[PDB]
Amino acid sequence: MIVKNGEKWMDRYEIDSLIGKGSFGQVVKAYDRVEQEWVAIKIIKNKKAFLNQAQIEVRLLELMNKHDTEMKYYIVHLKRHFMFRNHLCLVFEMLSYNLYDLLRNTNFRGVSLNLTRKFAQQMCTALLFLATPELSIIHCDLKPENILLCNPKRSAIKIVDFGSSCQLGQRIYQYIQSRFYRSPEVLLGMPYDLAIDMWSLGCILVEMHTGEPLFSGANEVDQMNKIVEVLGIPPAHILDQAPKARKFFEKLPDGTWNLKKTKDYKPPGTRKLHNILGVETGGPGGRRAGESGHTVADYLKFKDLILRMLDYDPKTRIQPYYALQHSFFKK
Ligand SMILES: Cc1nc(OCc2ccsc2)c2c(-c3ccnc(N)c3)c[nH]c2n1
Ligand SMILES: [Cl-]
Repeated sequence: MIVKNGEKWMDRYEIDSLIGKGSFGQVVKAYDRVEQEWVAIKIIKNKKAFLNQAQIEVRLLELMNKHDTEMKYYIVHLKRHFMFRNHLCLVFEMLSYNLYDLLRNTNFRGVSLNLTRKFAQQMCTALLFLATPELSIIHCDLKPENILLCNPKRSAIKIVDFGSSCQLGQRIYQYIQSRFYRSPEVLLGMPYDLAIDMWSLGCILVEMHTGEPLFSGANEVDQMNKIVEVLGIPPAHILDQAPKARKFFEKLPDGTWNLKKTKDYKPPGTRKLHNILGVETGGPGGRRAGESGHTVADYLKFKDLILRMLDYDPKTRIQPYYALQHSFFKK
């Protein structure tokens, strides 16, 4: 769809410029003459598939809107929606650039442990809000690109894009999440719950501090191999229940599991998170050596929280309320 700059919609919105494009369609900056403010309009393609996920996005955002609590404000605000020229249009507040752009701006050397902590605390609070029983929303696509600064000067963030989201027990797709941030339970073809967002969050926080993705698989096999390098072979009780366990692993005479090997990865559980983070070696690539708020003690707390977020078992993986009580967040 051609949207010219200066185009006026419905005597209300003046289109200014393109913010960006997705598989869903496009996001434009526009002036709202009624509220007298700038907004972001997400313009959904005139195709059944994209209309259908945007309709789910509108339903889930309107559901959140009716829960007035202290914890709903880490989610982008949907102001309203309308149908225009057979495109579903979602009107949001304007936010700023995304956390991937923040990383690119550091030349992928990563932000400080102190700024990582502020992001972690806001995202844990968002996930606690989505876990509200009457919401039980799984985001399903958390990644740096889907987390926006509220203001280019400041460290407030909001989660965007509920285009892949579902409520608990309303699963549609088996293949979900962006590969780098995809949970073991999704890789293993298992029924998934809100814990897949916490897995993504653990991956995101390590990446925000080191500048690089924790697990950058080129495909699902490579993804599971990179996770295993750091965390070891997933537990037997999980692999025993996993429809796609034999995509990656093999059950052994005595019902233990091992990697299926391909042509020539560090051996299982030997690419240690403590070395990735540089806990005892001045942080990622030693670049934090002697900066304040980057002591071994601060690093150990961060590492402890991440390993609770990257529990293989979605039953025992840390949950948002308990993540917020972790020592990493204690003054
Ligand atoms: C500046 C800005 N950008 C945004 O999205 C950037 C983007 C994303 C994909 S393509 C370009 C947004 C959004 C936004 C974008 C996409 N989905 C939702 N639910 C909200 C709201 N407010 C914004 N302000
Ligand atoms: Cl997805």
